[PDB]
Amino acid sequence: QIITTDNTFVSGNCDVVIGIVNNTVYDPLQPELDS
Amino acid sequence: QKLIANQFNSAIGKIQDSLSSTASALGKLQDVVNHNAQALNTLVKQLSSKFGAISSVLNDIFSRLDPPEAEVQIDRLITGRLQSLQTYVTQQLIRAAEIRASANLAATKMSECVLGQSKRVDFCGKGYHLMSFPQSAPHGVVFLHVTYVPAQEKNFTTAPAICHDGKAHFPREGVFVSNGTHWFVTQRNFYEPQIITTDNTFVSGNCDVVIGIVNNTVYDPLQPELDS
Amino acid sequence: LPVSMTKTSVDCTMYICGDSTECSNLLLQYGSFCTQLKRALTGIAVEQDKNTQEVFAQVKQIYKTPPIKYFGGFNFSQILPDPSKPSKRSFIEDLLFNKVTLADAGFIKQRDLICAQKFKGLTVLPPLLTDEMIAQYTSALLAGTITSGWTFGAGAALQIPFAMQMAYRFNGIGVTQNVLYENQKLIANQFNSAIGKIQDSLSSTASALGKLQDVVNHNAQALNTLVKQLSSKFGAISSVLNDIFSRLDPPEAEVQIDRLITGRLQSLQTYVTQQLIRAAEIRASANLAATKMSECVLGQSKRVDFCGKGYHLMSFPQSAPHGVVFLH
Amino acid sequence: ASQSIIAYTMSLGAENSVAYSNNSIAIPTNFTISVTTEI
Ligand SMILES: *[C@@H]1O[C@H](CO)[C@@H](O[C@@H]2O[C@H](CO)[C@@H](O)[C@H](O)[C@H]2NC(C)=O)[C@H](O)[C@H]1NC(C)=O
Ligand SMILES: *[C@@H]1O[C@H](CO)[C@@H](O[C@@H]2O[C@H](CO)[C@@H](O)[C@H](O)[C@H]2NC(C)=O)[C@H](O)[C@H]1NC(C)=O
Ligand SMILES: *[C@@H]1O[C@H](CO)[C@@H](O[C@@H]2O[C@H](CO)[C@@H](O)[C@H](O)[C@H]2NC(C)=O)[C@H](O)[C@H]1NC(C)=O
Ligand SMILES: *[C@@H]1O[C@H](CO)[C@@H](O[C@@H]2O[C@H](CO)[C@@H](O)[C@H](O)[C@H]2NC(C)=O)[C@H](O)[C@H]1NC(C)=O
Ligand SMILES: *[C@@H]1O[C@H](CO)[C@@H](O)[C@H](O)[C@H]1NC(C)=O
Ligand SMILES: *[C@@H]1O[C@H](CO)[C@@H](O)[C@H](O)[C@H]1NC(C)=O
Ligand SMILES: *[C@@H]1O[C@H](CO)[C@@H](O)[C@H](O)[C@H]1NC(C)=O
Ligand SMILES: *[C@@H]1O[C@H](CO)[C@@H](O)[C@H](O)[C@H]1NC(C)=O
Repeated sequence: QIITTDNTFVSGNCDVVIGIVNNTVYDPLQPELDS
Repeated sequence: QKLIANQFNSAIGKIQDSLSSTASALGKLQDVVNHNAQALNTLVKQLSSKFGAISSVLNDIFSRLDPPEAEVQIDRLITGRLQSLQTYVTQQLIRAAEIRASANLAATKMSECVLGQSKRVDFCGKGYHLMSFPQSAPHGVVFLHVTYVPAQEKNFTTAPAICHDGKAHFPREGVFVSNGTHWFVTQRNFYEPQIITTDNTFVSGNCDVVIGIVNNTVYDPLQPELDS
Repeated sequence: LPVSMTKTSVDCTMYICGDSTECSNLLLQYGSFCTQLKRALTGIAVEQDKNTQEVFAQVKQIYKTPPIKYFGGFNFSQILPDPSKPSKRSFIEDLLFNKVTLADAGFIKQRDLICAQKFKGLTVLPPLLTDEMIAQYTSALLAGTITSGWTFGAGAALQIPFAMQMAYRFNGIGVTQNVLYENQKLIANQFNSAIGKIQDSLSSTASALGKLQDVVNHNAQALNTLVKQLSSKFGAISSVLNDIFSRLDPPEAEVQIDRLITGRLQSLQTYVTQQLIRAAEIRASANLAATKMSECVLGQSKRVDFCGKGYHLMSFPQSAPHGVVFLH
Repeated sequence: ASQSIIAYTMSLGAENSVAYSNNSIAIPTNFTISVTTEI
């Protein structure tokens, strides 16, 4: 499944995890953010 | 991760110091040999008993007494040694039942703690069972129970739910605490405070049914991105 | 669940010999029987205290109760110890101690009682842990279970409100926290009405504590069938030791007294074998009781029918004579 | 100095008193990984 902010959670910055990989997280609000 | 690895290595390195000293760590495996050797040394010492006869040796009876009267005293030794062997076999059967009852517990522990994670309290260590590492032992097995022991506690002021707009907000997987001024949401086993939002809590009911409810603002990640 | 047994010590020269004859010199012809019997009996006596140390000595910190007793509407007055009674027991444990009719050695002075089997060489050893120490282990477990939850059995004692502790324990069975906080008074009244019917269910039917009465009945029946074998002659002329010496004469006296000595040694070996079988049964029962204590009192078990009939929430231990009583 | 055999009452453990309250919970900030030997 796509990383869509409902399957993950945010905790701290990305400099303490050993072995992190840069990728994008798809916010499911901004496509539907017409207002 | 590095603190966890350092604590894990320092907890492994103390098992060597605890097993190199104190001289009585592997006592349960020593008693199994020390009971069988004692039961065998009792068996070799009951051959020196006469059991009501004139001699314990079987050779100086038939060359001493005649075929008829020799029998009365040969049977006295035979029924004594057979009773001793019967007592030894009965005690060995009881000890084998004890070793079977211990080996079944060891097999269930090897199944539930080495091959997986057990939720049973104090089954595989004093604490939250993380891992189990078996090691080879003479006439037994030795488990290394990796546990999770909490430390450095801190006491705050708690509440069951939060009143935002006349609605009760109960935590999903956390608990409300307070450092005196603000209120947060925190995991039950580690102090990690977070802002009380709509994703951490759920709405069920109103503000007059919960005994001990408090007042705070429940945040939401939509209305900051909706007003602008 | 039975935990411990009555410890017994057997003397050979008072049971086999009549404690006044010269048959002790004939007892050395058999050899090392009595050393093996005393070693097995002392092993049983050590294991009967090891069972109590494995069941009741779970925690190492004696936890106490607060003086003001409010836990969200719940009434623990039947499981907490009563300070009015000098035994420092609860209102339930007194009913558990007044139902098991064993021979208590609490009498100060010392027409005969059932303890006249000591004169035949059958003594009773007192346990290492007294009842006032089991009642303090039970109080230390209850004051940890009520005030802390499962945290006192897995590390440091972390305090929690009991209304939030039961809301924690409802989440482990699949029920959300909103059911408790809207119906807390009904839950507290149901808990009080269920604890109040425990003493009414124990004061009736006369067989609620039969598993603790059966071990005392077996310990009495073994001693009774051990003192009843002393009147048996095993095929000889009489069961009296000096009557054989007074009736007959040396050559045929020893052919008629070895039949008694071997029979008494066989009866003692039978008693030791049956006590060893009963010790294995009670050791298995004590291991089961310690596992039940660790998995239901010191935590919440998701096992089916292990901590009661239903979805297990909490368990409370009670001190019992030669056993333990759980409130699931 | 003078070693001798002494008799005493068996101690059950330390006397602890958990500070229970209606609005007080305790959450730890650290942890300790311990290895326990079971033979
Ligand atoms: C993940 O992304 C960050 C940010 O884009 C990267 O950090 C940059 O790395 C380059 C190359 O070393 C540097 O020139 C920049 O100065 C860095 N920027 C910052 C803000 O640190 C990082 O290297 C990326 N990691 C991977 C594995 O691709
Ligand atoms: C309770 O926690 C809050 C949040 O961490 C503290 O509020 C912060 O306090 C620091 C220091 O005074 C300020 O720099 C921040 O701007 C504050 N943040 C917010 C959102 O107010 C608060 O001080 C803590 N209270 C106590 C008594 O420790
Ligand atoms: C939480 O907020 C509510 C209001 O939303 C408080 O209820 C008020 O209590 C005062 C004092 O008795 C009354 O005069 C008001 O009429 C109440 N308002 C309503 C709307 O009922 C409540 O007391 C607050 N709780 C705490 C602990 O501060
Ligand atoms: C907890 O339960 C006990 C037992 O029902 C209560 O004790 C009774 O209280 C009533 C009310 O005064 C008396 O009439 C009875 O005589 C008491 N019985 C006994 C055996 O003491 C006790 O009050 C309850 N406590 C709470 C806080 O509800
Ligand atoms: C021991 O003797 C004293 C005085 O003779 C008496 O008061 C006490 O009760 C006796 N104790 C036992 C256990 O017989
Ligand atoms: C809170 O924790 C501190 C430090 O452990 C302790 O001194 C204090 O008594 C505790 N108070 C309560 C109410 O638990
Ligand atoms: C908890 O609330 C009850 C009822 O108001 C009160 O009697 C008790 O003292 C409170 N407990 C504490 C520790 O304040
Ligand atoms: C936790 O304990 C370790 C070792 O005692 C220490 O290095 C670390 O700083 C502690 N962490 C906190 C947050 O106190």
